[PDB]
Amino acid sequence: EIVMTQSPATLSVSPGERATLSCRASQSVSSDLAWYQQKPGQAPRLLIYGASTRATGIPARFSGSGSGTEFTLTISSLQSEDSAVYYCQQYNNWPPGYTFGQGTKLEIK
Amino acid sequence: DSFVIRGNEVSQIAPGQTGNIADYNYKLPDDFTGCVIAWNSNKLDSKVGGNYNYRYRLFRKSNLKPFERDISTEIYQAGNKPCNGVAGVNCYFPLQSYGFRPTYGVGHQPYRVVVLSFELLHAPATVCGPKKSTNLVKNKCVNFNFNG
Amino acid sequence: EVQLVESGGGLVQPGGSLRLSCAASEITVSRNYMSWVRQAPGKGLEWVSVMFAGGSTFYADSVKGRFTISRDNSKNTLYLQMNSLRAEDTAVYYCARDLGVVGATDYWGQGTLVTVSS
Repeated sequence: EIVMTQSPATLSVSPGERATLSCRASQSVSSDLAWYQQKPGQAPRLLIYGASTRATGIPARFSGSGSGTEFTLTISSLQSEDSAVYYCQQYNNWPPGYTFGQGTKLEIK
Repeated sequence: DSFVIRGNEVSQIAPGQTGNIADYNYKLPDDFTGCVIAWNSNKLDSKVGGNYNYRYRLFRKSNLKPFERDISTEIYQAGNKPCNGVAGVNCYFPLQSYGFRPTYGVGHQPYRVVVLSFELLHAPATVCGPKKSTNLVKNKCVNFNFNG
Repeated sequence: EVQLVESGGGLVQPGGSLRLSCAASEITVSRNYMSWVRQAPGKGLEWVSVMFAGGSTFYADSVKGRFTISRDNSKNTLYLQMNSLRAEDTAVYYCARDLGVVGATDYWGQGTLVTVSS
């Protein structure tokens, strides 16, 4: 039972700049992770998993990072529709199993 | 044929090149004779609010035939119904915005592109440009070419 | 957006094992023809394996008998279990959703390198 803690809870940054979101684990999660963005109104959407691979199609403006017990997701230039909630899901023991976070609310102005 | 694409996808406009923009949006033939030209419109089409008026094609049912206009308003889906009666699953929409705004780097600056395709079948060619108006030499034994 | 994203790349000593996984979004996998392809650094490409929408899979000859594809349909993701990675298997592996005669392979992944100690 690895407990993950995200931070901050909420974040309001001016348009056009970068955004940095941290999610912190309590044990070794090496590079086994994922990030889901559940825009309000439909199912979540995975953006960047493991250590730093930028998802296909996905504008380079997104960036995932971290390894070991600490990870971070970073967005280069937030567009107006990027406002949503994000969760980092780890699976270092996959054979059915997954463990979610408390979520983080990201907005604009 | 003028259009607007994302800067990092200009390399896909080429004879038989394979990708997304050249497979589902706009596809030039393999033996296409003619030329394309592209300008880094990092000023001409951009707004701090997002110059995403244009929605490129990211959902297509089948590969493109050369010069196949595929303007459509549909819902790409997986199962029986589209999202009008379903939600989450099988509610996909091919028109994705660009989000052109000035903070974007070069690779994502809206390039305006113009492609010229010269057809030569049965050609009573009506468009050339060789009118050479040389300064008419006088009083000397000279070779002249007056309208042929 | 419709995409195929990869994970599992890293380093392991020869004869060791690894498992590559492929997750999707805005597109289903359970009912989609999935196909894993690979590329050795600097070389061409080669079809490695394929899993259907009913489960009947296939593998390339170079890796036949050693790799096993699977997918957590419940959460729209793909998996490929590998074992006994030998000197050949050092390559970048790509995930693809192939339709075939009705639209050839389109959405591909940035790739992920899987090399061995030596």
